[PDB]
Amino acid sequence: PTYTPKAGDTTRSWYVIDASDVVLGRLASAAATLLRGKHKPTFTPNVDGGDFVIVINADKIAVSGDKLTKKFAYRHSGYPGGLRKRTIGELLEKHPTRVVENAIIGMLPHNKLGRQIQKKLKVYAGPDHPHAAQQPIPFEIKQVAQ
Amino acid sequence: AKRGRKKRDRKHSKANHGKRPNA
Amino acid sequence: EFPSATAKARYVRVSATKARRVIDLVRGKSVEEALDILRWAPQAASEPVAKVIASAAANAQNNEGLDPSTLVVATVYADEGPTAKRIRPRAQGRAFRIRKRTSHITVIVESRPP
Amino acid sequence: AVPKRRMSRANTRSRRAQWKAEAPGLVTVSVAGQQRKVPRRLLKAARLGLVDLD
Amino acid sequence: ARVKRALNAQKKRRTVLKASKGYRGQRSRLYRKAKEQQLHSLTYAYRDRRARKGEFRKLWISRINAAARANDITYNRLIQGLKAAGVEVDRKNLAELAVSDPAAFTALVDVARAALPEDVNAPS
Amino acid sequence: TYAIVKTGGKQYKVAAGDVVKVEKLDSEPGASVSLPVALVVDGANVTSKADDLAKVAVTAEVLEHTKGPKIRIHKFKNKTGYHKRQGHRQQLTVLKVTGI
RNA sequence: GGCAGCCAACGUGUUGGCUGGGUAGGGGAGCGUCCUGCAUCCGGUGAAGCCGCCGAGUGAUCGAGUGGUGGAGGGUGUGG
RNA sequence: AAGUCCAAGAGUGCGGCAGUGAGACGGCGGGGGAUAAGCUCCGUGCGUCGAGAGGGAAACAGCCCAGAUCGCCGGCUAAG
RNA sequence: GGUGAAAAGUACCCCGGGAGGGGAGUGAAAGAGUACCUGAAACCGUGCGCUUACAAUCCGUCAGAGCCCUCGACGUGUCGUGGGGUGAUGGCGUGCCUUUUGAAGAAUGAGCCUGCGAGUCAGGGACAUGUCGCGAGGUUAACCCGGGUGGGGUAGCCGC
Ligand SMILES: [Mg+2]
Ligand SMILES: [Mg+2]
Ligand SMILES: [Mg+2]
Ligand SMILES: [Mg+2]
Ligand SMILES: [Mg+2]
Ligand SMILES: [Mg+2]
Ligand SMILES: [Mg+2]
Ligand SMILES: [Mg+2]
Ligand SMILES: [Mg+2]
Ligand SMILES: [Mg+2]
Ligand SMILES: [Mg+2]
Ligand SMILES: [Mg+2]
Ligand SMILES: [Mg+2]
Ligand SMILES: [Mg+2]
Ligand SMILES: [Mg+2]
Ligand SMILES: [Mg+2]
Ligand SMILES: [Mg+2]
Ligand SMILES: [Mg+2]
Ligand SMILES: [Mg+2]
Ligand SMILES: [Mg+2]
Ligand SMILES: [Mg+2]
Ligand SMILES: [Mg+2]
Ligand SMILES: [Mg+2]
Ligand SMILES: [Mg+2]
Ligand SMILES: [Mg+2]
Ligand SMILES: [Mg+2]
Ligand SMILES: [Mg+2]
Ligand SMILES: [Mg+2]
Ligand SMILES: [Mg+2]
Ligand SMILES: [Mg+2]
Ligand SMILES: [Mg+2]
Ligand SMILES: [Mg+2]
Ligand SMILES: [Mg+2]
Ligand SMILES: [Mg+2]
Ligand SMILES: [Mg+2]
Ligand SMILES: [Mg+2]
Ligand SMILES: [Mg+2]
Ligand SMILES: [Mg+2]
Ligand SMILES: [Mg+2]
Ligand SMILES: [Mg+2]
Ligand SMILES: [Mg+2]
Ligand SMILES: [Mg+2]
Ligand SMILES: [Mg+2]
Ligand SMILES: [Mg+2]
Ligand SMILES: [Mg+2]
Ligand SMILES: [Mg+2]
Ligand SMILES: [Mg+2]
Ligand SMILES: [Mg+2]
Ligand SMILES: [Mg+2]
Ligand SMILES: [Mg+2]
Ligand SMILES: [Mg+2]
Ligand SMILES: [Mg+2]
Ligand SMILES: [Mg+2]
Repeated sequence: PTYTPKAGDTTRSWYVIDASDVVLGRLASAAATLLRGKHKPTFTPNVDGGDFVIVINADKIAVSGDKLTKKFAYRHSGYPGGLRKRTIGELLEKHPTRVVENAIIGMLPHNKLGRQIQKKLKVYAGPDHPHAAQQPIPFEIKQVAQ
Repeated sequence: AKRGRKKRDRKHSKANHGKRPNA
Repeated sequence: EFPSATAKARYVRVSATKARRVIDLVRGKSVEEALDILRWAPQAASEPVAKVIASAAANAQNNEGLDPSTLVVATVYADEGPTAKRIRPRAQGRAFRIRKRTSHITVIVESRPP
Repeated sequence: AVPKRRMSRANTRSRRAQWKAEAPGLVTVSVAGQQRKVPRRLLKAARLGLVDLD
Repeated sequence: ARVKRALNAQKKRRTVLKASKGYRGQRSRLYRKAKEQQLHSLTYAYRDRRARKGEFRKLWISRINAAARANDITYNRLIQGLKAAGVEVDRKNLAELAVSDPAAFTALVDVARAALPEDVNAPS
Repeated sequence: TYAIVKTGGKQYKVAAGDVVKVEKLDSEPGASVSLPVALVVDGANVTSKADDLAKVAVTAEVLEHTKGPKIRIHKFKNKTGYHKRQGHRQQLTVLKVTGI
């Protein structure tokens, strides 16, 4: 019948994605794609069998239009009147990384498996990362023509 | 009248074709 | 398996859940350790259970004829028994029910190797 | 107030679990040349013969 | 002629209770709550028996799309070309090809691309 | 090599010796049926053209006739009093494929 | 691929064609319980009841298939 | 005059047994109201819900698609 | 209400203040011990197997990794037309009944189990429809004779 992975069937690859002058939504959508494992013919929605993704230069992300001043990130502290908002602007120089990862978390499934999947994401604001030991192969944001 | 307007207007979706119960 | 001796105490005037609360102290222990623990434990339900344990030990003394010091309280539990129902009169003509509960304490001890 | 629903077995057994006893910590004493076990609280009183070791 | 209705009454009770094993709570202990659960269980079994054929087609399509895009072709163009070529393998076995041996999948993608219009956006 | 047989409105991947539970076929057990093919893979080359796929058939032998799993249906709609019980067992044949 | 309702054809059991969501409600055909006429069969070499295992039927349900427990009565056919 | 016509499971008459006689929203034509109401009252070989499962509308009786005999780890589509 | 065929109702020994038990005996059986035939469910434990402490669960259903048990084969651990148990995880998923235009409804009812609890009967009643007997006829009521369910009984009644 239909193939389902056994215990030692999942193999993990390390991708590094450069984020310099890339659209935030495009980068995050692709990273979510190859973080969930949608690019593998052995995909199965039950199993967490994606790949590791490093995002490099999360500072240099591109946000189009006029969202660096009028787009907000809202958090609520649970206390009455405990809502705070930070623009994309402030969030890009206070601590930038979460901006990129915020987008990716919004495109992974919001279940327990999504929590397991998140752990494979490594966002770095700098141009360099500490994971050179896993030989991360560079990944290009490609579109397949039709 | 926000609730009424905003319920009454979601009939104009593409999948509802300008109609919906209770208008 | 190990050689075993049994002792049962039925219709003891102690709630089963109040007997278990001191039975859980001594399960799977040497007989002498269990008897000490029961003798210094400050809950009244120790009086029945202790006796039951001792009774079982005596059976291995006198019917299996096996060594006192190798005994371990392998299995011990407390089953419910018959309940008597009484009435406590309350305010404004109400009458509430009271349960006088009982228990059956069962012990099997084994003569395990040292 | 009055319980709205009958409470479930998992939730009943969850706090019936807290109603337990702890075994006293015993130490050894020597009375009449033979060894007995007594709480460390009653150690002295056993050592000068004021607790009845049955 | 008085009957004691207990021989007949217990039969369906045993049936439903034996069917309700594994149910968490009192849905595996009490005949009434177990019967209420059995109603939902058999309706859900009907519903999911019908939708299993769609869930598995979804899974096969997802696997085929991933393998096709590895072969640098879109899923929709791939199956359009396979329809044009007359190769008439279903998505189930097309997914077994995608997983088990990718060389035959590559060859089949080659056939699908060879049997496809020189302009897929042409007005024809 | 391995083929993909068509039978019972369904397609099954098959290699010599594989046993497959297909829909009911009119053949007493022991008899050999011949089934059409939707694809053949021999080593690294596949047969996908329609005419020469029609040139090859898969020959299998019927081992037995089987009943599928017992399916129990209890249609029910709440507050209307409507119940409807029934059951279904599907009839099947077990095929031991011999040649392709 | 399996079932069923209405109808048709040869013909006298098949095949074929159409049809088979459903409350109030109407009609048809059945499952299980007990008591009994008549007929048969089983049972201290272990009946019923209960607890299981392994199965079965389109449904109510079945198990003159099997074990454990049990200790004196039961099954089936055809009518009431 | 034809069509459907191994069906609409259609008309009409007689009889046995009924349930129903609180309807809802949406489209079109209108009265009452302020050309208000998820208001109220009528018309409609109009629809759906009632008595309707499945797909779409985020969720969402009455809107759009489509009427569930059962099974399948086949294919083509509808609204979207 | 129910020990057993019969009290043969547990001598004696041991733990315990007794209650209760453990040996030994009685008995076909003590899974029959004067709390006694069978001994279901609710409810309550103990032992083992799998699982569960970053997780928003009408508590199921469909897919499903891992572990555990079992049946075959080849062989000596890995498949198989397999079968069970438990289930990380993923999709879908608003209890039952009453009564309502419409209730998962925050409308009613229901703590749980076991036993019980609702279209029955009388009548030469009425109407209709099956079935049977006799048929331009059909049939008796009270009653009388029969240890019976059988036989007589023309008064009437319905058709004409
Ligand atoms: Mg206004
Ligand atoms: Mg309106
Ligand atoms: Mg004490
Ligand atoms: Mg008073
Ligand atoms: Mg009271
Ligand atoms: Mg379970
Ligand atoms: Mg409803
Ligand atoms: Mg209703
Ligand atoms: Mg037919
Ligand atoms: Mg019907
Ligand atoms: Mg239909
Ligand atoms: Mg019977
Ligand atoms: Mg009879
Ligand atoms: Mg006889
Ligand atoms: Mg005998
Ligand atoms: Mg009887
Ligand atoms: Mg026996
Ligand atoms: Mg028996
Ligand atoms: Mg009868
Ligand atoms: Mg016509
Ligand atoms: Mg028709
Ligand atoms: Mg009609
Ligand atoms: Mg009226
Ligand atoms: Mg009216
Ligand atoms: Mg109206
Ligand atoms: Mg209205
Ligand atoms: Mg109008
Ligand atoms: Mg008006
Ligand atoms: Mg209105
Ligand atoms: Mg209208
Ligand atoms: Mg109604
Ligand atoms: Mg619907
Ligand atoms: Mg309708
Ligand atoms: Mg329309
Ligand atoms: Mg298509
Ligand atoms: Mg379209
Ligand atoms: Mg004897
Ligand atoms: Mg016996
Ligand atoms: Mg009793
Ligand atoms: Mg008894
Ligand atoms: Mg965890
Ligand atoms: Mg949520
Ligand atoms: Mg689930
Ligand atoms: Mg859900
Ligand atoms: Mg009311
Ligand atoms: Mg109501
Ligand atoms: Mg109302
Ligand atoms: Mg309620
Ligand atoms: Mg509530
Ligand atoms: Mg009311
Ligand atoms: Mg209440
Ligand atoms: Mg009663
Ligand atoms: Mg009458």
